[PDB]
Amino acid sequence: DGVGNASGNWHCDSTWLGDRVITTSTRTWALPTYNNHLYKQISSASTGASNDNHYFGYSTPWGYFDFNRFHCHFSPRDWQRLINNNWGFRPKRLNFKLFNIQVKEVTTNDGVTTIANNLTSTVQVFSDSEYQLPYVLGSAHQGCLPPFPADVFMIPQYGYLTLNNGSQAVGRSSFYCLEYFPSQMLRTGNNFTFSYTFEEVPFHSSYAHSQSLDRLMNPLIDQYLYYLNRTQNQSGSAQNKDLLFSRGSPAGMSVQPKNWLPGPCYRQQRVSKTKTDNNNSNFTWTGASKYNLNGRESIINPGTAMASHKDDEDKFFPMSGVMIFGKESAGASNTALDNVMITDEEEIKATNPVATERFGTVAVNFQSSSTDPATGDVHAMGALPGMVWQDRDVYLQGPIWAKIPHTDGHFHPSPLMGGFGLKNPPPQILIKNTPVPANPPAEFSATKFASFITQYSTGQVSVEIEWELQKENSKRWNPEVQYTSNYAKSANVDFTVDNNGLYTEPRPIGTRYLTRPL
Amino acid sequence: DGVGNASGNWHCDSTWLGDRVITTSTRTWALPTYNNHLYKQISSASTGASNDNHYFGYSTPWGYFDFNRFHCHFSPRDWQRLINNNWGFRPKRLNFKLFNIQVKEVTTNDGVTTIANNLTSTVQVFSDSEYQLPYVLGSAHQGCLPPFPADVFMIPQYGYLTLNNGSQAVGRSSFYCLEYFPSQMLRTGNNFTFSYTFEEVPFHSSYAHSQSLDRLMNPLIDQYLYYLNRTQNQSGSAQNKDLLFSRGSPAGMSVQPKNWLPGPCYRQQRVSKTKTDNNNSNFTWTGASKYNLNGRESIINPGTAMASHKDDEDKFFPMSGVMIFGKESAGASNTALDNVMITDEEEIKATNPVATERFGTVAVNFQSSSTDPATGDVHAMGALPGMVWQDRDVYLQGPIWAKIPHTDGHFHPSPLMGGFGLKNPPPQILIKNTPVPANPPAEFSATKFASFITQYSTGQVSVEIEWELQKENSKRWNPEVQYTSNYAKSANVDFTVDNNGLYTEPRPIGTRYLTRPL
Amino acid sequence: PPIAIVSPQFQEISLPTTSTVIDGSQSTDDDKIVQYHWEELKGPLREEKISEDTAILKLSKLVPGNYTFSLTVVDSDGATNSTTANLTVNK
Amino acid sequence: PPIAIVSPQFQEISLPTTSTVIDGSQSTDDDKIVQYHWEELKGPLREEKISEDTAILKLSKLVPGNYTFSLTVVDSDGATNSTTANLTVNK
Repeated sequence: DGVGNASGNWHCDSTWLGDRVITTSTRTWALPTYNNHLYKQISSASTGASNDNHYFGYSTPWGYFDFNRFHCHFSPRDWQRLINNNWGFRPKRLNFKLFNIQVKEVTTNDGVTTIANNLTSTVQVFSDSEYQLPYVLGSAHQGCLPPFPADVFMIPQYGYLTLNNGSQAVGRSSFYCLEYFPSQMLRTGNNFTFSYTFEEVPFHSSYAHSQSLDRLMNPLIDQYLYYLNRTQNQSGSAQNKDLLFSRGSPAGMSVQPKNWLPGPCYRQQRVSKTKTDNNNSNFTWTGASKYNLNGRESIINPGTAMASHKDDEDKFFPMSGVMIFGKESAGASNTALDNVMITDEEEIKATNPVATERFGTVAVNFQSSSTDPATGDVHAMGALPGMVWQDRDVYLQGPIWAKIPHTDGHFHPSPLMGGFGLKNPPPQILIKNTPVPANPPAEFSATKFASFITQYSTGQVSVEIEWELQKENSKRWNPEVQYTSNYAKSANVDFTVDNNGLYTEPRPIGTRYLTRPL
Repeated sequence: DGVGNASGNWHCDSTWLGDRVITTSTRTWALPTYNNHLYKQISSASTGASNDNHYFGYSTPWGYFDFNRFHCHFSPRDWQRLINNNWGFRPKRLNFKLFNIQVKEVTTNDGVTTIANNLTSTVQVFSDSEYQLPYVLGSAHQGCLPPFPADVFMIPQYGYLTLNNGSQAVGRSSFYCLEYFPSQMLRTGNNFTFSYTFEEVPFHSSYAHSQSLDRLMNPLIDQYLYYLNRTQNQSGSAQNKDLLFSRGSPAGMSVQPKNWLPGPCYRQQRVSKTKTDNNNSNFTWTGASKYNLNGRESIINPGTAMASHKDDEDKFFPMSGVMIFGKESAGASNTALDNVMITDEEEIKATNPVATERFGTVAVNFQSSSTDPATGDVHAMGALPGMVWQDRDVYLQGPIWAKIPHTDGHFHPSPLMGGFGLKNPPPQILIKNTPVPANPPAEFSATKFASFITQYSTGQVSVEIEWELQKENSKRWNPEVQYTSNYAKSANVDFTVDNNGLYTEPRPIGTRYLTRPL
Repeated sequence: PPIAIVSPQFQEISLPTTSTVIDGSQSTDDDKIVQYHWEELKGPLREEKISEDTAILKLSKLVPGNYTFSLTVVDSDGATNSTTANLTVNK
Repeated sequence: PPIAIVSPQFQEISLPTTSTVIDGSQSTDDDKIVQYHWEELKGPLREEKISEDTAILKLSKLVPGNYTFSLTVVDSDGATNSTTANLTVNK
């Protein structure tokens, strides 16, 4: 209750209870004035983009909070403390608070900005808790809470895309006016609070199977089911076709009757990190996996949950099948290989296929005395009955949830970037400086306003997600593989600040370090 | 409860009850912005220091309060009132308060600083009451509360050093992000208060033993225990070896069976205050006492509690065995002898040895008819059973407590600079201006912030330590030696201000003036 | 490079007392220094050399004349720097 | 060594149907085998060679005559073993 009183305190705890962990995080924000308070439409006809890159939409002056990355809540020690002894985690409830609002206003009088504190100006905040809006969150954008808590961040701008016939607007293209929602006027003494409880989303499997899928049998006893071992008796001269069956196997494990199947597949392209073993074309977009939706092509990227490469093929990666997080000194256009972080995905080699590899070979023809048994090569495979797979790993950088789109049907709604597919996700919290106009003229005018006071806000924002942990129940004997720091005389400590204060996350940390048997 | 209301009053009492003394002190502080809000690491590789002077650490923008000197609580009259009739003192509890916060913000517009009062900006304060941080306090640094109450002081900057392989960083080097602790946002109307209760630390012995340790016998009666007086009968010609024992002693006091032992010793170097009786080398660091810890040498300084010199040898002092407090007009580099205050430590000559003297002589060989009884010279001596000693004196300038480091073992945890070794010391109170950013650009940017509003805070801070006194119980007849002011026509009054207001403490005041028998 | 510095370059030892120390332990670096290496340039013979591969010298039995030792430090990775010392030993 | 074994050594393909498979994928080892390498010794020209650096062949357009390929496997660490195959192709 201002003005000479703080409207909230700085909470940045991370408490570890028995079966639940409460990760509070508080950041300092700064909201500018976007579009100079206008609902300017955005399309592709101004730039003139490609046929698959046409869009049509609107760009509000509202701004949103997107706490939809894992490092907005977990410090790297808390992430290490989680992923080393937990077979799973899911969020229970969140608790969002927005306090200590300061509405400054800047005067650029004669080339000198004189930022002056304004006290009567307000700030509109609403949480779209009924989902009437486009849900831009979960599209893996920037403008989150920063990783390191001592960073002032800048709030994104809420734009949205709707239906288009190219860069035109079909009569189904919805326009959303966001002052047509009840917001909350916040002076410099008020605060925005709300609470939210997640669904019963499944636990994210933070373990790696210590058994293969085609290695789920007793290596000593042989089976009681037979199979065809041989369609040609070797009588040392020529063909006989005596159809020899025999029991097995203790040793011929590749031919036994299994019981389950590996997961779906959709092949990406095998691309070497070493530049000398790649084709001299371009490539991408020529030999990439892509889909036609309304007559425009889009790369799958990263596709279904598949392993990255085979055993000891660390140089290869799927062309668009991996999360590629950028480092610092990495621009937003044509960065080299060193300044990115390709997340190697290899802990799911047991159940899931390899994204650069076929998912088996079906037969084509009918074998007879006349025609040889030709087999065809399978590349894409929809889900058969009896397939098991395991979803894509999450990361300390990567996204937490996504919105399951409200369609009539959906198959296994896990997001392809990893995370928790939520029907009712955390609602979008949208924020906007109330437009304070400059001096109007003395005679009445019909035209709206071509002059406002240039201003911006700042303040703090607390997000407090309670998670639900799944404690491991292992009877493994030998030690696990756990995420450790590199014990060496190092030049700089990883996941810390530098000589001039730049928080640099050095590597992507997954969550699959423990071993449950399959 | 501001803004037009003070959030606390100025308390600077010092009340003397029967067995306890409550010394309140309130100062005006000023907290700047350090590092421009960055966790810049600090190491030795930038400067390129010596092999024993390599370090590695971090330097936060936080600032700490260090009320860890005795004159932050005791006026020189209250110190005199304490040390003259008290055989001991220890603190019971403290009470820390932080009020009347004013957050100014400075605009250096066209070379003219225009300091403007800001009302919505906050100040983060937390007391690290669980000891997760490095405890920099007790390292005898500057930036305390000032001695004289009418002084505005500037808050230190909280940096910390961790493990290094030179100027590298081993994988045990911890990084502490200090916004990952729950702070308390304080506007211009709020106040930070907490309370603390000390342990049952022993009383600091503020007395000097009026008996020696080797003079603890009745000077009239002789003992009943014998000893060897003579290994050679004088029959006026030559050697006889008749092994003459005889009783004693009333007079041969140096040879009697004593019962206890003087304390441990570790020799420093005998250095004259008169420059003509010193070696012409340098010296120090050539003939100093130093220890190897992880392969790097460090001067002991001031070492174990030992006396400074013998009887009437005031010109000598141990090279690093004395507290050397600086006066004013004393720089932080290569100051002469006049501008410092070498604390003479001579009241513990009874129990403790002399730091420039051997602690006795052991024997080396086996005496026989063939070989003479050669004796070796003892210099360093660990604690034998039956040693008594007395800890180092405290001063009006010197430190109050220190933190006993959380190791598996420690022997007699008194700090070598004197004071109260506390397992759980008073917690570090860390303070930091909340970063208020300048105007962000209109398009969203990923990079954090290269521009903040330059600001600083000011305010008052009260520290109120309740002490527990040990009233003397003496039956001494003749008067004691007590700390008196020099009664003379003087040019300037000691422990007061000057012609232009500089509070100058003229001399270090110990606490050992009273006499308890040993 | 590996920068080394000797205690003074110039000493003055009075006879008969010949027992000095050259302290090449204030030699700096940006990393650790692996070893310190002492050598000798000038001077007559018959001296008790003690620990030439260490930091702090312990020099004894010095003929009045001109001794000249030399400290050489080695960084990791290897880099040398030879700074010398003069022993103006006079009666 | 790296021991290799070919599917039969001796095949019998009847004309006109020329589409066979030599399965050098039953070649064993005590560790993994890094690659399988096919070559050719005999036979006329004009064939569509498909994936000589793989396991299972896909042979097409075979002139009736005598072809002779050769499989070579490579262990980690490197060890070779060349076992050949004969293609008795008759009408």
